[PDB]
Amino acid sequence: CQFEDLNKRKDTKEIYTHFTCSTDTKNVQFVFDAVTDVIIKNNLKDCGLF
Amino acid sequence: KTIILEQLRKISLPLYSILSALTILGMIMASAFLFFNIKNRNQKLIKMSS
Repeated sequence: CQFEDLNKRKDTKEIYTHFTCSTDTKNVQFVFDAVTDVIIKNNLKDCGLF
Repeated sequence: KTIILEQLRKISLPLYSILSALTILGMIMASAFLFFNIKNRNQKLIKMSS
């Protein structure tokens, strides 16, 4: 919450949070899917569909 | 030489009136759909569908 409350554009910029550790596989899959979804969100914004 | 008429095999007037009532009801329902779509053109759900 303390990091999220640093965002002055909460209604515009989405902040993703992931909790990582040295012994996991979701740490690398998260960012793979997360940026893929960001790209889809961006291109949907560009067309104005969203 | 009994007089020979020429009558048109006419479309019934009550049937025409009933079907015109039904089609104008359908048309005003379509117009209400157009309105409730164009007024809420900003909710994302309505924005994903062009």
